[PDB]
Amino acid sequence: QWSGARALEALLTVAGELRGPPLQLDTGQLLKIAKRGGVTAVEAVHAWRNALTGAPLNLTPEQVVAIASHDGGKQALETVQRLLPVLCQAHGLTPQQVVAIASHDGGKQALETVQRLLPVLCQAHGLTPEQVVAIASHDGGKQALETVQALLPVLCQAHGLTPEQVVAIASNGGGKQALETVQRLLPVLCQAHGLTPQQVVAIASNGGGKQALETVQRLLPVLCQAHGLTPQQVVAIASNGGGKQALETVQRLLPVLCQAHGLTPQQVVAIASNRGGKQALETVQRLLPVLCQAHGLTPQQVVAIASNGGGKQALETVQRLLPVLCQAHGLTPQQVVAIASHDGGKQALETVQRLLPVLCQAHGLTPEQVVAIASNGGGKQALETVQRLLPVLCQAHGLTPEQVVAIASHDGGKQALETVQRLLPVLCQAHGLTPQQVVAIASNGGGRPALESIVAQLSRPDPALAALTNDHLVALACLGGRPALDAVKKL
DNA sequence: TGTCCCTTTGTCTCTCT
DNA sequence: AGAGAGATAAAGGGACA
Ligand SMILES: [Mg+2]
Repeated sequence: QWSGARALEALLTVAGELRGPPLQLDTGQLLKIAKRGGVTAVEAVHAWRNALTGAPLNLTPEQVVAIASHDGGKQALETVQRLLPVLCQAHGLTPQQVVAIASHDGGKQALETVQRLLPVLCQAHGLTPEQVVAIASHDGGKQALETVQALLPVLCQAHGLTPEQVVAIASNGGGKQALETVQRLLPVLCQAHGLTPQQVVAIASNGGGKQALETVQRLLPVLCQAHGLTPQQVVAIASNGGGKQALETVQRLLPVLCQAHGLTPQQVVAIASNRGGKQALETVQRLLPVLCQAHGLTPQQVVAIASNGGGKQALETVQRLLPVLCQAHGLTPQQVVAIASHDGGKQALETVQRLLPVLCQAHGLTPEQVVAIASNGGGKQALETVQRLLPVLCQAHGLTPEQVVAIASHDGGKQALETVQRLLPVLCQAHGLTPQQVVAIASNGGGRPALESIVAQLSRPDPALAALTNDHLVALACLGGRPALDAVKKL
């Protein structure tokens, strides 16, 4: 017979007993745990399902799932029940912070290292506990913490990095490798190539890590001589999303794209410069002539779809759904291009196809409103929240559908809608803001933390804002959100 | 196999002018 | 607002006992 047959059975046997109390996990949850944490993780959840739910820890099932769904999830669960009260009472961490640290592969290692190193990192090195939590909250957190402890002096002193930059480099997966590589390659990339320490930090952080830095070192000349790129444009490729893979693939595909399709290097860099750039470039070389045939899409439209994180997925989804959305939903190609030209375009596209008729018929929105909501990053999230929350926001809070669509139509619209739902009563009833003022604050990117900042100030007034009226705070929040408020706090 | 650590890619949210 | 930066997740490889 088959090996895993015994294992899979034990899996299902215990998995079915977890749909009961006190956890009640759905199929999705149960699979996710099975997939990343394994059988033993599923058993551990079961075996420790009462100790984690109730007194003292009182963790949500969602939080138990978060901790369980990684390699060694069994170990993280055991370690959490042991160290969560230690870390909260002895180091002043929130339980949310502890879960954050535990919710990665090798979670046990990270928790124990935090317990062992947070004192010395704050006292001897002057890091905040927040910074320590951030370093610890990725796979290999233990390694990143040990490496920060060890190289913070030499990085700040012999290499001129601020502690902030060091923390920023460290707070990624492979943090250890990024730090060690930055130590070695900073002088090389600085003195030999005219990059600033800042630019090096950017290559090292955000995923690029060691591979991006070594690939910038290796390939920067081959790119700025023959291919005639600026260092600026090389840094941009390696920086965000990037990195190594995008850089290697820009060498391969820069001519093929220009020569045969007539894209500028400018356009190529923009496609290159996201997470999965390599994938994006490739799908473009492959798919562009297919999208622009039969008087179809324009090059510039193909370039714009491609130039966001997951561009490959948006491209393939566009190629696949362009017909059905135009034919059976009445959308113009231009609209479809707008929906797709943001991070997660694939998701927004699929969610528009799925929910446009529902939001139109059941909720009385226009197709234009649905497109506008979809045409932002996280478009799927905003669309699903509008569907869920429109009736309550309108019926229970007095908002117009127009107002709800306005809150929804920015990056993080989901967060903004959920927060207006939470805080509208206390802002208006308890502090006398008008609904329109609330809607205004919330109708920007970052509407959620703008709203929270406002509530903080009116419920636990910082003296440093008291010279401003509600109306002035409101104007400030609309103008530049939380950052503006916090910047005022400093004055 | 279970665990730890690293890399790539995709998605979502917020910032900075 | 449009571009950059930061957060978080998902999934696979290497390594080791
Ligand atoms: Mg982008």
